[PDB]
Amino acid sequence: TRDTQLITVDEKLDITTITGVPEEHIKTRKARIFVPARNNMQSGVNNTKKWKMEFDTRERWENPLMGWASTADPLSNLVLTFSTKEDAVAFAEKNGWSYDVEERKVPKPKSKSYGANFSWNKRTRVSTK
Amino acid sequence: SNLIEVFVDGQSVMVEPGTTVLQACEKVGMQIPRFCYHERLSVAGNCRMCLVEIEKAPKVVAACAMPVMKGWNILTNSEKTKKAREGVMEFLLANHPLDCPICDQGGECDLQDQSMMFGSDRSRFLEGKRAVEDKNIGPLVKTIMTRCIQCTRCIRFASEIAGVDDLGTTGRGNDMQVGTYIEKMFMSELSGNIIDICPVGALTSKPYAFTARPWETRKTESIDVMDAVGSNIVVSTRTGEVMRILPRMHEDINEEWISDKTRFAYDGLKRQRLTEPMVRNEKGLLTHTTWEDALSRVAGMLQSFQGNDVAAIAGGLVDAEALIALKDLLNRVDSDTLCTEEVFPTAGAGTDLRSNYLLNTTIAGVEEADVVLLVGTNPRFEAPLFNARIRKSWLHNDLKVALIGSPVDLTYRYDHLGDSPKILQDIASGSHPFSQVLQEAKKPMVILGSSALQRNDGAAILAAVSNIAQKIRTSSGVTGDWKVMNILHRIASQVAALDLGYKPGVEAIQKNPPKMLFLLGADGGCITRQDLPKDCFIVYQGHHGDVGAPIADVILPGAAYTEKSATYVNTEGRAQQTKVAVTPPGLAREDWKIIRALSEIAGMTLPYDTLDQVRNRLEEVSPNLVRYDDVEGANYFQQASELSKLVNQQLLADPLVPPQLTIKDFYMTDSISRASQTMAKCVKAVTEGAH
Amino acid sequence: PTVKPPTARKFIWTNHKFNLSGTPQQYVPYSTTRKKIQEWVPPSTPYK
Amino acid sequence: TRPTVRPRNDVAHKQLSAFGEYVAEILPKYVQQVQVSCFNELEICIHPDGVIPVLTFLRDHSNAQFKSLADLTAVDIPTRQNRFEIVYNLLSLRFNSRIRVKTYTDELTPIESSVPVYKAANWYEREIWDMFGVFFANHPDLRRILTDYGFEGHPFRKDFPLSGYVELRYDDEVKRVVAEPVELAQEFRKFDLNSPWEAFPAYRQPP
Amino acid sequence: ASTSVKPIFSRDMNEAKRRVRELYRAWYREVPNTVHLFQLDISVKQGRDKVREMFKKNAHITDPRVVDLLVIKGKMELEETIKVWKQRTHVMRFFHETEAPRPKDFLSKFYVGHDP
Amino acid sequence: GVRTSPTGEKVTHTGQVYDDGDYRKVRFVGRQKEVNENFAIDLIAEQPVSQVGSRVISCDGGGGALGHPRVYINLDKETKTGTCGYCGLQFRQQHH
Amino acid sequence: LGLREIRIHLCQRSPGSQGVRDFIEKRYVELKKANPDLPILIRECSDVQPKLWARYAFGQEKNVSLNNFSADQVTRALENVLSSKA
Ligand code: SF4
Ligand code: SF4
Ligand code: FES
Ligand SMILES: [K+]
Ligand SMILES: [Zn+2]
Repeated sequence: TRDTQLITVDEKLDITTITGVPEEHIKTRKARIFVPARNNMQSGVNNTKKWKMEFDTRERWENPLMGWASTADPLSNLVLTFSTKEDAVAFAEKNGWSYDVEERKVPKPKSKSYGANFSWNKRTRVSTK
Repeated sequence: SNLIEVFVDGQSVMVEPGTTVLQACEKVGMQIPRFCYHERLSVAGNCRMCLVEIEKAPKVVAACAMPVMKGWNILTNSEKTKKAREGVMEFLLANHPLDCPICDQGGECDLQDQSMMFGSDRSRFLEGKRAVEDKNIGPLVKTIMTRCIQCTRCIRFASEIAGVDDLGTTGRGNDMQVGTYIEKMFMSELSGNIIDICPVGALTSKPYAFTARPWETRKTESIDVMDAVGSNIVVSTRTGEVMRILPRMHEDINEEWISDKTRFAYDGLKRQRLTEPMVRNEKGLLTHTTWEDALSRVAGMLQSFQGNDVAAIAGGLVDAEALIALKDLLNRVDSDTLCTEEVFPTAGAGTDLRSNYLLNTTIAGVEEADVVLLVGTNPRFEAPLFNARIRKSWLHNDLKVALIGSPVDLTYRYDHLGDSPKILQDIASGSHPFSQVLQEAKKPMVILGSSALQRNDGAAILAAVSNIAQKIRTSSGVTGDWKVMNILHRIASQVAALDLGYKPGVEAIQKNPPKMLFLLGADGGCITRQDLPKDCFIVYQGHHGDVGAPIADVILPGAAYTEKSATYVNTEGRAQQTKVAVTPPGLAREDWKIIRALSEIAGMTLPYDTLDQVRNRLEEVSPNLVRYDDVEGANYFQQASELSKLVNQQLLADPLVPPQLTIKDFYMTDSISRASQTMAKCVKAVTEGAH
Repeated sequence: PTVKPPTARKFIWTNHKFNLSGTPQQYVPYSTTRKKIQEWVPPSTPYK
Repeated sequence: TRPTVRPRNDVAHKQLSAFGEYVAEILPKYVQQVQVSCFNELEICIHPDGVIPVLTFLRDHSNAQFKSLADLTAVDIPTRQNRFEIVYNLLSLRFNSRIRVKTYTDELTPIESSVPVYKAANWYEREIWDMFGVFFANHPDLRRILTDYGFEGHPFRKDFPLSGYVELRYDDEVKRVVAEPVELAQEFRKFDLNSPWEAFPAYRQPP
Repeated sequence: ASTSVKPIFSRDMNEAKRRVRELYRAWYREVPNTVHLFQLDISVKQGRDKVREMFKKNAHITDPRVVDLLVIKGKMELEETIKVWKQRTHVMRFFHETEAPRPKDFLSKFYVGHDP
Repeated sequence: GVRTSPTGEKVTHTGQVYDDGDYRKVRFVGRQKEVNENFAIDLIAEQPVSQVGSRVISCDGGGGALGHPRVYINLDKETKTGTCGYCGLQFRQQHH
Repeated sequence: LGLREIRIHLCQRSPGSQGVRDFIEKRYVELKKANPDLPILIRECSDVQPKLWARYAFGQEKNVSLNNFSADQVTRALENVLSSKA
């Protein structure tokens, strides 16, 4: 294989000290790892394919001059994308973020029958089309 | 071995018989375009947007309705399919109005998006367009029917899901119109859902009109607290303000629906809010103060009272973290008078066994039942999404439903056995003919409403219903794993309080009136100052000034369910948590942090300083409270029934009357909804009228 | 404009203004929206 | 041909494919994947140990002669175990052709400096170190090049916030510019723009 | 295995620790020049205590590669100071002189806002 | 139009006005509160209703491509006018 | 100073809770008869180690692990709690 002499390191991978993040935004943050829910206003499912990581929402207040929404949270907009739940968890662990994982919610397969609309003796008979 | 082999663009997929072409493409991750098809509605096949080419078949088929046949190769991207989509999209847009800038659907419109992905990029329609009159169907759903594409989703939803047959089509051809023909309001507890299913801007939220565009909103996935179903929701916020509530799919709870109160009562969060601590001044009036001063006043009283001199009542919207914090604080002055407004009989097992106060069959288990007996409940209004599940099973599983109580309109036909509670005696003994139907049933389900347990004879009713359930379950007919006895709760905080060892009801407080009363969001008015010693020191903690706050000595502004990460347990015993969508207003604070801060001032510091720590505390009291999205089964029905028969209590003669008889009683049932201006318009509409 | 005058509108300023910065007529920004959260107003009478 | 559709060049596509196989046959020890894009760009994906050998061969071999290092950059992909993709874009004036060589690394694995092969790489690797935090072994002078002195973090990482963590102002009490945690009078507004409908079937991924 | 990795400079923590102590000595001797050269208003004692505080906060590391990068970054920081690429503002940014002390107890945080 | 609050501050066409105890009105001392005095709600109401002889009429706001997207307005209801969603002009069917 | 509340945590299926499950099925009803006004909260949750919690006056709590206990050991563990205050 390699000509480069490797070493053995059994430490858990932790990069908190070399990321430059302030202490406040490592230990007091909660990361949420989830697959986004489908926007119920539309039938397209293409935004439910990937895993996302977001952070706990913090205060927003009104700017005295204009009424704009101010924030002191540097992570308020950070959203990361991941192929699998395991990739998202691995990223959160090595960055030292506490996290919750929410299992993916796949719609269950349905039994669809057009003929059922015209049942002779069942309640599925439609009164209109 | 019943699966057949079909191909999607040449890739083999094995599907069960009856699978449609559209469902076969789903299995390989290909989403066929659609407008009329909805997987939770009856197939319609009228929009023709799902047309697809079958290899070697000269005619395109409607993928949403065509059953796939063995060996078929579905070409989802052939020129023939693409030309069919372009042709259909062209017809849809010919008469559609140029409304996108003024239409609320813009930015989350399936017509816009499928036009971009599957339609042409230009128009060759050189005529004038159709224009249609608008229909008024109430104060929740705005109609701009010139945008309607006649997909009939709303008609099929109203008929099949909501059980209302007010929507139809009138006329013929290009002038065919969706509506009610006469002037009629589509007032149903599930009406707001026709906004979501409508693919276009024809049906939109009237309260939401013009306020935001979809791309600019932030989505906070959360839980509903308007009832005990625990509907999953998305809270849309923009620049720190709540904008709307949308459903979030959960197959085992609300599917993809929510009730109108869940959808539209959020505007009550902007009114009558408690934003600053308040104390009584020398003139006996509530005046704003600091957190330091308000807590010092409360801490001083708490340090001078012990035992039965201290008590607490928890209202219907309190979270588990706040409940456990208050219980721990009152336990540290050796007080056990931790009460809830909602009664649940303490006779027999009481709250010792979870199975005694849960919906043991679970919401999704209704679809497996073959008989349902409803007792003293109007599920249509107490748990609208649970009632929709019953109608779904009534529709598709031919479920038999019987009701003991007032004959309310459940949106499906049922068997009314009467309203006297003595019928429960007949069914148990076998005298009643319906007793035989339960014995026949393989999977009977008996549901007792928490509202029926507010009667002074609630222990007798629960014993009677449990006697019916146990005579059935421990006998031939039902498997060992099928659970028959169910309680249907209507209060979001009730099950968590029971899990934590609270006393249900305020009988304990009435027996031994206290000198210091904590009202934790308690706005039912069950205990007023006429029931307390003249000098009672009342502390109200909550988010709305309503019933509890006016009579308090100290007001501590807490947060609403949109403003905290809090645990709620639904009627099945499933623990779920909200997420912060916006922070609490003004000086309001997370509710468990108020109690934790109070304990530090009082010299009784609780042993948790973070949310995770107070949740570790929840695990020590009831481990299921931190098992989020899991339903933990509860056993020992026989033991509960043995303790239930020890004391025989006599049923009262008065018939079972649900607190909610008509839709007008549905809209306002808690502090948030009572402050909602939208809910007030709904009450006016159903009472006065459209005028 | 003596040859091709501008189209007349009722809302067009009849009196043009020069740059008002640094004077008492200067523009001062402010939020044009109304208060969003209404706070509860306690009753003006003692409990009892 | 179609006036709005970019025309394909099949001769260049075949030439680049044949040369890609040529490279993979000569350096099997390092080449992991070779691909040619539909707009005719050749990418050689290699094991990170092959940086110096592969780049040296491409520069000096008679049938390659990629004398010019057009650009050297990195890409951060948090979902990968080796989140950092290192991209070398090379130009051959002799054969009027371009090639892209890619490798990978994580936060703790050094990459070998290519300054011996291309002296152009000196500042490009300082920029990668500064912006991504990738260390380059045996670099003559590796240090920040674009960020402020003492700046903490690597701002082109996908998990570094757009507005950073600190901001500057002049403070009259201490008579100097000072750094303080970032507060924004108007928060940056995140927009969700992705359509929930698939745009490109040709790129669909297995479920 | 997946634990067989490429080192940066140190093949184990004992080699890494030597580099840490060498970096610490270099910083320790630089502080008097830095205070003089940048005409800082802090004492040499304050500067050296700040150096010790920075080393202590990373005392819990057990991965030699992480320690290697900490030393690499620490040496870049030292070079910026010695060569006077930094200005006095950059040196004084370690001391947060204009930042008010944020409360640390539960009650004090409770009174001011919503953050834990 | 432009009315005034009890404190003397003008009310904007969006209804904005600092209340009595709002310190933020200090920003207007020695300066002024910019208010636009042509309230569009009052101006559109002055316009007369167009009488047309058909069930459906179209509006593009006038000026062709200088107006708004062309929309078609149904005039079947006789208890109200048809209003243009873009420019607010009103139409009424004559006779029928 | 006396006992205020009893909580029994256990799993529905794990063998480590088999004795606790036996105690409930055989003896809980009799235990509740003798102690009519004592809360005895039985809370089942999958994959938890069984435990007995006793809450005494002024919020003091003791927990006893019941892992792999027999029904009789559970009885004696409950007897000590009911008898000895804390
Ligand atoms: S329904 Fe869709 S396409 Fe029609 S006007 Fe509204 S946003 Fe535009
Ligand atoms: S109103 Fe909406 S849901 Fe109903 S038929 Fe028209 S487009 Fe379909
Ligand atoms: S989705 Fe199949 S015809 Fe409408
Ligand atoms: K809609
Ligand atoms: Zn117009």
